[PDB]
Amino acid sequence: VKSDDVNGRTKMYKNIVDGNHQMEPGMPESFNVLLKEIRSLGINIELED
Amino acid sequence: MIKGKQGRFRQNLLGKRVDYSGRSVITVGPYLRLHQCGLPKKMALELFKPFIYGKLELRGLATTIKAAKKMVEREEAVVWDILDEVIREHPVLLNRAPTLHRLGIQAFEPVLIEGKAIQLHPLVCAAYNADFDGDQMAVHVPLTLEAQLEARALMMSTNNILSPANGEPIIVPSQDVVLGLYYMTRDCVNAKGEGMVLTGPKEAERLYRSGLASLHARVKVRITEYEKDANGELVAKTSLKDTTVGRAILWMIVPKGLPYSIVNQALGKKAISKMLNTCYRILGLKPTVIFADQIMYTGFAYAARSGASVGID
Amino acid sequence: ARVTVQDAVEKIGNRFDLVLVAARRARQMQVGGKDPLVPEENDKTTVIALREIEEGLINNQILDVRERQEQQEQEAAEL
Amino acid sequence: VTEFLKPRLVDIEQVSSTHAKVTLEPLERGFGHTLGNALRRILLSSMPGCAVTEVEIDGVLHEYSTKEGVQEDILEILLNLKGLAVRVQGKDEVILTLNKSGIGPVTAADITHDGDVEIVKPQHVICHLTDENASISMRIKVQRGRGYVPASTRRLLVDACYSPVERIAYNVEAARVEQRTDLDKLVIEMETNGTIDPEEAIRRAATILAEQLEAFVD
Amino acid sequence: FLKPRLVDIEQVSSTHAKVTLEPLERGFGHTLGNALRRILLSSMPGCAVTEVEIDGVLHEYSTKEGVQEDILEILLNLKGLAVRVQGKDEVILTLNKSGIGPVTAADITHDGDVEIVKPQHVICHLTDENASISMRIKVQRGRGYVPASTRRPIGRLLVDACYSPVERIAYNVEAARVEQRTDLDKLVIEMETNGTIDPEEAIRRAATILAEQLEAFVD
Amino acid sequence: EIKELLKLGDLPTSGQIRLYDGRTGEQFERPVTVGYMYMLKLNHLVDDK
Amino acid sequence: KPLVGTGMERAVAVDSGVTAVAKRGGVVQYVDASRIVIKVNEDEMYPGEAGIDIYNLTKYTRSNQNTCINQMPCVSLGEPVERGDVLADGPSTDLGELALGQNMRVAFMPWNGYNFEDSILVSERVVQEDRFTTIHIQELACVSRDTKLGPEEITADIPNVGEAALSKLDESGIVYIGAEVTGGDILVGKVTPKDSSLRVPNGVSGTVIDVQVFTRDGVEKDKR
RNA sequence: GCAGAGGUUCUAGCUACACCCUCUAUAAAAAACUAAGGACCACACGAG
Ligand SMILES: NCc1c[nH]c2nc(N)[nH]c(=O)c12
Ligand SMILES: [Mg+2]
Repeated sequence: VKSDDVNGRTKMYKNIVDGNHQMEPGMPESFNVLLKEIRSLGINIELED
Repeated sequence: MIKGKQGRFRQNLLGKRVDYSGRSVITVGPYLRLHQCGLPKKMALELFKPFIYGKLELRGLATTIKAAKKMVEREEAVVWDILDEVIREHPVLLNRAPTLHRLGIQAFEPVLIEGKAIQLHPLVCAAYNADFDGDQMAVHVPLTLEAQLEARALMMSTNNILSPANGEPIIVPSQDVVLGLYYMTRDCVNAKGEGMVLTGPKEAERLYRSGLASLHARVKVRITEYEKDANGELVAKTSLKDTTVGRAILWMIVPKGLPYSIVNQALGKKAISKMLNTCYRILGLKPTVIFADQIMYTGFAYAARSGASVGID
Repeated sequence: ARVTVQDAVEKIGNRFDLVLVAARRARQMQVGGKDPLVPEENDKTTVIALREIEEGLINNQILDVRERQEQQEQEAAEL
Repeated sequence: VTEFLKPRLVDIEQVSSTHAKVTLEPLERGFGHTLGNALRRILLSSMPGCAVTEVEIDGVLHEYSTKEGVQEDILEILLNLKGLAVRVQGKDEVILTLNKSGIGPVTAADITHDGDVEIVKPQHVICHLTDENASISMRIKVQRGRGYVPASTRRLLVDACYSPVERIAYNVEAARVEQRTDLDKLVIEMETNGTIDPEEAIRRAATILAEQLEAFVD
Repeated sequence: FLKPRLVDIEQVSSTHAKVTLEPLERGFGHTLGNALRRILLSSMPGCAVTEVEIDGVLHEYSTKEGVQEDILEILLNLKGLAVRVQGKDEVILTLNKSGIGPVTAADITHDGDVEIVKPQHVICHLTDENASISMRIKVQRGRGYVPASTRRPIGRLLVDACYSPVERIAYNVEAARVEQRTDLDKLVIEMETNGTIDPEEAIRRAATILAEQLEAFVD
Repeated sequence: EIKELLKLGDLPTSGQIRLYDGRTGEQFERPVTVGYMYMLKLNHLVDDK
Repeated sequence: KPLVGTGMERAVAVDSGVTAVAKRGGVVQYVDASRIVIKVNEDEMYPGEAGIDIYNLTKYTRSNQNTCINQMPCVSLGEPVERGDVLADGPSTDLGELALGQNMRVAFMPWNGYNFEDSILVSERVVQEDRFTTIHIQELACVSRDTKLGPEEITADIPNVGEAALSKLDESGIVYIGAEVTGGDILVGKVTPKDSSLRVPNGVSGTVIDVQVFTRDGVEKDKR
């Protein structure tokens, strides 16, 4: 939430001023950068479900 | 751009830089208890900005976020009163730069002060390995409710007394308090007030403050030595023990459970650490935090009266 | 205000369970409209939970029973 | 330019009838020490009190000696007497005689009245008696002095503790008044033998000081 | 008991004097001797310059032709000026000098009330034969040290004010020579003033402050 | 030579004098060292931190 | 000056460039806070075109570390001056003798823990005497680029601002030389072609000492 | 923006996660709602 989560920062900046101190993790943009920097290397790395 | 100390795996994924941070130089901060640390106002105002906005909205002072921002930048009288609310029970993490081991990053309860330096309880200036020759600590803030509760139930400076490497305590009195206690617990073979009989420590402190008796003097006093020999019960025994005025004054600071065979010797440094360890072992944690906080006050106060200076002779 | 939490962790032995069982109580005091059973005095909503746990008024079972009762009460209104 | 911040005390945390904690929030900057230390030095060693000064055991003349039937030596007996808190009236000197025989502690209640002498701690033990045939008897001398006159600077000689105060400790911490910067927040913890309450002790110790400065009050 | 009285005031020079308080009972002489010093060093009514406006210079860091001193040096010299005012809490002092030669505090035009106690205090030196300087000095009362920062036109300079007539207070306790008593101590206080406040009235004010403060915790 | 210079004025030869506490007003036992030391101010000021 | 110095203080100030050593011997004809005029002797001067020598002192100028570089006169009218002699004390230099700090009365003792392990307690007398208040000259620069859609303006007509901020601004859009600006104040007015005016960084509270304007050939110089 | 349109203000302000209001052809009566573009390399410095 603090460092890099585009849907986490803009959510908790509204949650705090609202009155409730909640959290939503999202997933860091740096990981979405590492995924691209490995996918563009000819190596297919994905996530299961 | 993947491997090495510059790659993602060690620069942008593990060590993400964080918001709600800060930095400043260190100061002695002696008065604050070991569960609280100083904080400049001009820093705590910027750290807790969203909380201030929310509290202003609750008060109705600001209709929108824009007005709240304007009044925060005004730094008027109302904003400080609001800041003294969101700071009440909100721990912050005082993090040293090269945190080698677990005790490097601890929690503290803020106490707003003027100036521009972060204060620090002296007894925790050993676990940090933090000097005062211009060192720089970084202040972080926990935001979520779980984080606030965690920085209270695990990270408060009163929660990690014993280091994880070994059972020995990590808040051992370090430089001035130990010298003051050592100068307190001694004996000169001839000082004014030698061989007298004293009613108790309540009277010894008065007989020393008046100047009628020197700090070191072999005398005879009576002491209520409390014993925990009965399981869960405190047995009170009182015997006319022979000791110095300085040692007798030191008796009132120690809790009741501990015996009298600890504050009677010369009281170097290892003796003080062992005294703290025994207090923790046989009295718990709550009556050891108070004892370790009171011992620093006594040590400083009686190392200031000593005038322990170094001269060529 | 509480500085030493050793009294609380005797009620909840893990002291990792203590934080998780106090966060729910603090949430039920911040978002939820419920009132603290301990007499509140100037304290924030995050140490009131620890104060309640110290008194033995709250543990991992009591709050679950209370939320089950809330569920039953909601079922009553469903008719 | 002569406007001075006069304090307004917030609470008086009275623990018991002999312990208290007086405090003053704004006070004045650098005035906390100037008031607390002055009060400590005036009341710790100068007060119109009264206590014992000298005892004479009818059987023992030499200080390093012991009697029979008592588990407390006269080294310990004389130590139990200087703590005995007694208040008298305008009379500046009176002799107290203690006469009791029987197994059991000789509490302060067994002291002969001898007139208008008042004792604040009847349960104050003096010397526990272990022999039924043993009989203890002595004479207690009291005076209306000041301070604490040790016997080393002066027939048994026992240190006289006239001043009713037993312990004094002041502190000073920052107490900002709202926007105004923090100054001094005096806090005083008094402990008294029991003749007079701590509040009366302070309100009599301040009278002496404020009455000393009577020729320099503009 | 006994009562201390202001028995003797003697001045060794124009700056500092030695007051005396003859009868005091043992221990007091060391209590008053510290109370009357801590009070004296921290709160006394003194007058010091606060705002200096020179005719031609805009800001502090600007040299002025014909003056040996930098304007900052002139301000720092003026901060140490020792003057006393009688009736009005605020006053404006006008300095007008011309020609080669040092300027001194005595060159300031004197009103009915404001009088300078050290007319040898040099402010600035005039070097050129056709140089001139005219400054307005604002002098006011005060208590303690008030920095300029914590307190409109560009041509008005600000100087920190230090209202403290007393510099160095020392005391000692000597045994009195009463013909029939003992343990009686007389007290002597030395007060290195700047020359504005009188000793006896200084002691009286520093004791009235105590008399007001003590009335808090007493009936 | 330092000792001779000290004796040239009045100050005690050993170089330590009896200070007095400011708050209490009492005396300091074990007289302490006093003198004049050259002290620079390093430019690592706190206003830039 | 250092109350106790090695003896190499009269050789670091002179040999460096901070001071202004006189290259000719004579007498001082006219001193001032910004210039010193020395009338040379007869022997030390050339037979023709000798005249007299003038030194110009550098007043407050920003250094590479944002500290003040100032020269103060060290002589007076009529005082003879010999060859190779200092007569202009530089920054951190007294009487042609290196002087970096200020000697202070120091006592070695623990004082209630306020000097715990390396801390240094400092009396109010230090601040009152202003023995350590240093100057810090700092430089700011506003640039008017030539972007697309039109160049930016330097004018003082700032939209969506109050009348308070423009009080410290002249007609041409430049702050008055001598104003006392603080954090967040507006220094020079630059409006981007649709509010980009330079502002003092937060915390800085100083006085403008001088403003120098550079103009490119071809564009018109404004009034200021 | 009920859908379309316009909007007080407190940069800009139907999306950035957005949000609300009044109105019926086009702007004008009103309060409550948010936080922006900054890479690499050399030199010097401080602390552990
Ligand atoms: N900007 C015009 C306007 C005024 N009020 C508004 N409120 C909302 N939610 N959005 C807007 O765009 C506006
Ligand atoms: Mg260090």
